[PDB]
Amino acid sequence: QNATEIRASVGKMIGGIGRFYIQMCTELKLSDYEGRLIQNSLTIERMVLSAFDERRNKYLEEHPGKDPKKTGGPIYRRVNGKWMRELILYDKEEIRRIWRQANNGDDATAGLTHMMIWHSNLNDATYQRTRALVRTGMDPRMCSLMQGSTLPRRSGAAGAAVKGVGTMVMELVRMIKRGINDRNFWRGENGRKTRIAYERMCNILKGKFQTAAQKAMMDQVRESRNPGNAEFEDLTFLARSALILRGSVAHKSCLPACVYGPAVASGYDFEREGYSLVGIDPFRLLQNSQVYSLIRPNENPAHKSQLVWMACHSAAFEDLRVLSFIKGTKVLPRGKLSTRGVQIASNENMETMESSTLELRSRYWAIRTTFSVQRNLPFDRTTIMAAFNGNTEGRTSDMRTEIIRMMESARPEDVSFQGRGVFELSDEKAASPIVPSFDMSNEGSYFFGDNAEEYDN
Ligand SMILES: CC1(C)COC[C@@H](COc2ccc(-c3cc(C(N)=O)c(=O)[nH]c3C(F)(F)F)cc2)O1
Repeated sequence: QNATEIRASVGKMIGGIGRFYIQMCTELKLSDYEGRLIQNSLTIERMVLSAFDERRNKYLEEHPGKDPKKTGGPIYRRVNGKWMRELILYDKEEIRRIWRQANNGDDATAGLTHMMIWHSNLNDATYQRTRALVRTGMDPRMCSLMQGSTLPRRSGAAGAAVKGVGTMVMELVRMIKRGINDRNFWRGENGRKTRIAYERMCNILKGKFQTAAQKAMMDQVRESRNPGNAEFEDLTFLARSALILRGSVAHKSCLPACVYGPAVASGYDFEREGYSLVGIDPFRLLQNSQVYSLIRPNENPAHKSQLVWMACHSAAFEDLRVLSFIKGTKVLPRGKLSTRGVQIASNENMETMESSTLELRSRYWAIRTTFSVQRNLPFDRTTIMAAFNGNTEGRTSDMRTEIIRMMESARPEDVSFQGRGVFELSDEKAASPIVPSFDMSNEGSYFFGDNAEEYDN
């Protein structure tokens, strides 16, 4: 009745990204293979984010030097059965024109934030944030709550939804620490700018807490005259609790522009048909898509396929035992994958590069959430140790005790799988659910035994 209009307005955003991609592939003379190459997709997506960014670190993060009226990056072409790389400079003004023209005159800011969230999801599936966490005095075992930690510095409410409790705590703790070392960080006009940002992040984090006590604790943090060690400890205590008492963090399955493009190219009317990020739409679209990736001489194609599959599905922070059943193949922790990131650095030799057909399909599909068969997944060892770390006698409170009690009663109950079950892709209505069978021999976390590169660029 109303949800019909939300699907159409979402489909219109998807449609405009695809119209944009086709126009860029055409402008760049990219072949069908080249346009489906995910490295080409990333550069094109970064160029449009860059054109509207105006060096504000709102849509993307970049390094200053070069012409501010131009923008660009690597475009990969196939010449004589071999891969080559060129750095192109495209006028920012013309990129904006092509974007708005593809979005039938609209600025379509939502289209940009959807590409930005796809970039954040790829980084959450690729890079480790352990050193970043230890640099802020946080426990490196908070890794499972770092949703959207690579989002641009001044990204708005668009990124707020996809940020984790650990990301919110990291950003809030970084502010509290700056003011502890330097009390002048809260004085003057810069202080006024920062206090407004402090209170907004506190309310954004508070919104993710699903209990009265967790939220009431965030009230004390937001309304503290001069944030310090007391607020640092309350924030890390709350991050420890969010390991047992799960917050409400949105995981949006945003796909690359090289997926939406061919769908619009072959006549899909996303505005008319509608599009929902939740449910079968991303799954069904990934079954009717073909994406290529540049592969390094030492990489396993199945492992590069899993990294991109997990990034498309905003699933780096999901239980691998669940992911494995839905995908119909074992999803390995990052430490067990023989692959690096999708992006190719300029110091890399292109003569060694090859290409691979990414296997982005799934056996089943599922929705992100009368009588159920109680199917539980034990909490990961590292998350139990991290959650029950801090001392009860250290800093006392009434809200602290109630959260401790809530954690102590949730722990034996373990992690309950939510939903009717998984569904066949042919079952588009979701009427025949399948009984999920989980393997407890495999670990639950994607970050267990993690050997990934640290995010820096
Ligand atoms: C902690 C517990 C055990 C609690 O019970 C639920 C369970 C996770 O269950 C899921 C997780 C993810 C999806 C999912 C959904 C979408 C979507 N668009 O709806 C997608 O694109 N990709 C996926 C993905 F598999 F790939 F991750 C569906 C169901 O975790």
